[PDB]
Amino acid sequence: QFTERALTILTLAQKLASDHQHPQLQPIHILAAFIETPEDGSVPYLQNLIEKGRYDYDLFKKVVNRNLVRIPQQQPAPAEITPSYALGKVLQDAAKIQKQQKDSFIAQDHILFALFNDSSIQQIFKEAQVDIEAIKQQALELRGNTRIDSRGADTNTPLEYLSKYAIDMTEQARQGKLDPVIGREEEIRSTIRVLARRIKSNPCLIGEPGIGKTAIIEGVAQRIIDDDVPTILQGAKLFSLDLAALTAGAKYKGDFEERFKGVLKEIEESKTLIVLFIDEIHMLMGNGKDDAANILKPALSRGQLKVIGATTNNEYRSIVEKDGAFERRFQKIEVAEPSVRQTVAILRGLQPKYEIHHGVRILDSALVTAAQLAKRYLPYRRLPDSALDLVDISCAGVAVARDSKPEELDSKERQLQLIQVEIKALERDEDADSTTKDRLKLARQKEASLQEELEPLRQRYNEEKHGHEELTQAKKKLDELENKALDAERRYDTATAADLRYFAIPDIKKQIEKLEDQVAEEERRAGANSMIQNVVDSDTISETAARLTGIPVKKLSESENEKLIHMERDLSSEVVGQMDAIKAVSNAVRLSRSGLANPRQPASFLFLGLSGSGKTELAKKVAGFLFNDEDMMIRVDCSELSEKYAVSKLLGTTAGYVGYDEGGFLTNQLQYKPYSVLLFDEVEKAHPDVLTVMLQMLDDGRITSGQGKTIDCSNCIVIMTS
Amino acid sequence: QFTERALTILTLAQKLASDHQHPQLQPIHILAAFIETPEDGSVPYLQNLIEKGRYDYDLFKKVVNRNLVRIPQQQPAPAEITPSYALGKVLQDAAKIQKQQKDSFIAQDHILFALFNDSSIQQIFKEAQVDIEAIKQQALELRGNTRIDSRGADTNTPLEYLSKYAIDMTEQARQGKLDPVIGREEEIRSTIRVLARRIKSNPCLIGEPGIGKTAIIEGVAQRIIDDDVPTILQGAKLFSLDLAALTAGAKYKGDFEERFKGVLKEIEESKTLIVLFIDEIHMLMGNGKDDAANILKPALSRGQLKVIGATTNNEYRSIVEKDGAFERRFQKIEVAEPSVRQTVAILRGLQPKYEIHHG
Amino acid sequence: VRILDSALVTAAQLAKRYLPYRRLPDSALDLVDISCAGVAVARDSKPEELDSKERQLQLIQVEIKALERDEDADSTTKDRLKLARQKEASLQEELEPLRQRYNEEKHGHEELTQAKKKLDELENKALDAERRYDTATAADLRYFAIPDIKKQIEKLEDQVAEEERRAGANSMIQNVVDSDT
Ligand SMILES: Nc1ncnc2c1ncn2[C@@H]1O[C@H](COP(=O)(O)OP(=O)(O)OP(O)(O)=S)[C@@H](O)[C@H]1O
Repeated sequence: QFTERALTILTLAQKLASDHQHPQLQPIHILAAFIETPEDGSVPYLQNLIEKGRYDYDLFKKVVNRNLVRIPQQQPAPAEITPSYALGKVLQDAAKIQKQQKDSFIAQDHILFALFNDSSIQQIFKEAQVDIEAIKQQALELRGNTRIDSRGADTNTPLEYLSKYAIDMTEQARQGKLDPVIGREEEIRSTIRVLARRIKSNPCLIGEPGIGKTAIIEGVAQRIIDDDVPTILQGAKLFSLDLAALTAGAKYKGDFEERFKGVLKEIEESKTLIVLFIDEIHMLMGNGKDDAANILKPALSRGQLKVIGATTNNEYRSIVEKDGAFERRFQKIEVAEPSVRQTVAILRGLQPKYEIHHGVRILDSALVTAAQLAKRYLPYRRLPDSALDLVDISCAGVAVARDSKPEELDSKERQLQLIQVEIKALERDEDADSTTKDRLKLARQKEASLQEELEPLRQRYNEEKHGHEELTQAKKKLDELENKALDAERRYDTATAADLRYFAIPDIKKQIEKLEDQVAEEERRAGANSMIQNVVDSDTISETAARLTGIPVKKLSESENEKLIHMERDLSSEVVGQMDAIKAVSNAVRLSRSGLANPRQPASFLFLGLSGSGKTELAKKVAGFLFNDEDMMIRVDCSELSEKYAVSKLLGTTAGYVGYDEGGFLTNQLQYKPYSVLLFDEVEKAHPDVLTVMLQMLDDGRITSGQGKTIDCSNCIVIMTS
Repeated sequence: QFTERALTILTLAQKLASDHQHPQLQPIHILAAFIETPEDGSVPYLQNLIEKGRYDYDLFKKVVNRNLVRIPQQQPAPAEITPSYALGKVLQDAAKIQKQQKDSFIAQDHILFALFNDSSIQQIFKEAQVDIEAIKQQALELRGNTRIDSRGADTNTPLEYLSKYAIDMTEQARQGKLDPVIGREEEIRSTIRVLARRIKSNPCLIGEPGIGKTAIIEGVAQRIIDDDVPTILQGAKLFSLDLAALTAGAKYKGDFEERFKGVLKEIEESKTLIVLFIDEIHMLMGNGKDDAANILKPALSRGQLKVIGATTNNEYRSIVEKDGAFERRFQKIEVAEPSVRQTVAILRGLQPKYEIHHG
Repeated sequence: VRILDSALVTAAQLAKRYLPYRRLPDSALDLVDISCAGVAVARDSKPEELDSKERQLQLIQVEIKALERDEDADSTTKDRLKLARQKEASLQEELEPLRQRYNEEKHGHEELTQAKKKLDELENKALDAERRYDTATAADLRYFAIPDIKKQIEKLEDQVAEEERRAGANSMIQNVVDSDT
């Protein structure tokens, strides 16, 4: 037969009769001719009959095909369509042409097997459909043993070919539709080799999200897409995926497995090298496991079936929990996060490429510092984003501050309402040539000019904004000269390697020069940029960071080292007490900023002695130097230190016991409390095993939770005192 | 006095019948039988109101539409006017003449297809058979109350679904409706960024209810409709609906989805830039958690053209706990509630209006 | 990839003793990967010489055509393009043997692997029934098939075409030192 899904392309028969109905129409026509496409029909546009399908290239058969079934006899809504003589037309011809494809039921492209003697509008080779070679032959030529679960594309073999929702690689940034990147390239490449590395080849390690590890895969794909590849790796494709029409199936199972298992089969067949990394099921499965592949691919790894993993380590270890063949098939790649130092060039590179988002210009550097300075201040975040985060945020606040150009606007909010008000009241008053107030009518001189000379400011603040528009907006185009070219070299093009490099190089630098050179100067503010139409981080961050955090204003600056000196030398001024402590303390800060100090671990320091006293300001006043929320510090009681561990600070329940809020206490705090000190009862009385445990963790300024999550920001101090 | 859109795409096809030629002639009806497509609705397409004769959603066999172009005149464009001999303007009275249905007058199928057996001159052919049907394309054209008094393309000119089952969003302001309640502008004025920002632009402010859940967007829309954006709102507009298009209904299943097919393309029709939330969390969330606008939302993150605002908080965290699954790639927060006097002031401002309502 | 492999072997025990928690031989097997990993490392596209030297020769072939058109390039101007074409030719020529050196060796080495592999087919196809006390059905095709393939082997195995570049070959160890892997 044809299929269960035959509705669509099969629906157009009564649609062909749709002029008026029909006592029946005929298998000379149907919307399956057009199928879902308005030219040649899926198959005889592309799918089956595109190249080889004989007649009806685009409008060939379908253009005039409707002549047969148009209009009824008398049909208000009596009837629609029916094959009649065509009823048995494909009946055996639907199930005959299948042979053994590794398939299930009757085929519409199987019904496309033998076509028909004459049912159609066309002359090609016969009275049958299209011309020749299509359907069962074309499909068999063009494919095999694959249609759809119980059904498929309506009338016609089926336009459906690849796995429904794909997320491109090859052609993805083939257009540069994604970005250049730097990152872990070899570090990556290392993997990427090993992505081949045979027998067990995929990475099946990775640390933790957020940073472009995705974006890696692409930069991965890059040299891959650069198609300079290990031949064994040479070809490939992925779409590293999630989800589907999946919830689509109501209450059914593996709606994935539905497309998915066929997707396997999609991928199963040959298609040369095509890489099947999906993404997250690692995170998935678990409980309420869906076994997308998780049972099957492990076997269905089968012949050369290639999927290359991405995830969080503890999340990963969260399957070290599940374990199993999660051992096998599974391999080892870390991740990292770099130094801002490392980071900037990235930060550098495409921020302009980004910038165009805001169509502004960028400042240079301290940004990044200030960003890293910032990075210190919202550190839960990934490194790179942070920029991006601030960046656009900056750019935003900028764009707010700037792109919204709300300088004149607030003026022109007030000053267009300050233009015509005071006008009519300044002309008259009782004392004219007498002296009581002799400035009386001076108040109209620049008043008439208030919004009036804001028109020059409308001019200016647009003028050199178009002096800034010329600056940025010309580039963004002129950007795409060298931009597209680098992607336009795509064939090893000397048409690209000369022409648009010419069209670049003569044009670019000149027009590059022009724009800042078309920024002359300004007397009110710096240079012809009126809004200044650029970005000063410090500024840009200040509020930002504020509107991130809190009153910087000291943090309107960094010296801190002198502050080290002075706040210290002044800790008196805020303490007046045991001074030498301050030193060692501050020395520890010097240490804290030594870093020539052993990187390991924040300072130890004293037990002080007694309580309820400067100890407490002592206890407090610390970040009063530093981070100046001494709200901060965490606490413990030696009392709380039992003779077994529950202790919910850290650890607590980790494996299989009751609750995972257990032990997060500090962590999640520490997580979002990357800087503090702790408290314990004098730290003194603490339970001995704890004392180990505490010092156990207290020692080693690099650790990870008893729940298995990184400990020791180690920058952050504790010193507890007894 | 009305239409010139539905009619403009129905009886106004005389202007499309000749660029300059045949002031009164019907060599070209239905935009002169060259226009648009059979896509959403407009232009030469499958049919005018309802046409079952030829392939649906398609203008002309071989080339799409473009039929009877360049009639037998030179440039007699504004002689006076008339299609179909002298009945062209009267062709705007035939939408109810055969009247399978579209509406009384001013319809694409109304004006042009108003001729039963007549369009301009072929016999009468765009998409149709005889008359009294108004069904084949008509229903498929979302006609049958597809007519409305707001400027639009009736039965041909527009195609509106998500657009039809829908809420104003955008215009709710330019047509005055509610006023400003001043307030958290600066917040929105902050959040104003959150709109234009590259990623995570999705702005849920999960603070106060009522006015204060409401009044925000509103003023936003105000501070939108003022149209002072550097960029986007110029080319951007907005959407919020909860069971607010077609059916909250229980008919069978997938009502959400059912509503979503609009939601699906909903922006991709790419009119302006349409980005906005309808409010609610669980609605944001879905049935328990379900995909409704939800698990599919990433595609819409992939579709961009986002949504915005939230609720009162906690269930934020709740889902944010339940998952930030996108919300991790969401970005926003809010503040909660201001104080007395400045409020009293805005109330001092808000004073007259509903008082004035009472006067 | 051939390697002398001896020390490489001995690397195991070490490498073994280095992360031996993993299953010693098959972990040692892991090395065998890691080896070819380290080789595939060396490999990438190509083995490792030009894909490295792609840093120069090809980026000097970028010098060959990168600057091909800027404002003006004729005789005396700021445009430095052409001069790379004079030199890299001979260099980029050697790529071709260098290319071959693994490739044409791989070409040969293709069969090499294939050779007894297919014997391990064919002599299994000999062994097809040899274990039933079946004999000649095998020997039938197996006649000369041993002393032809193996002869080709014998022929081709002997084939070096090095200057004498490294050993008896062209690029097989590709230049790959175990120790360094
Ligand atoms: N040189 C670079 N140019 C552009 N992007 C870069 C560069 N180096 C790193 N990236 C990353 O590209 C990323 C794009 O978004 P990402 O989400 O981080 O990709 P991803 O983070 O791996 O996906 P997840 O879920 O975030 S892990 C940014 O987060 C950057 O960290």
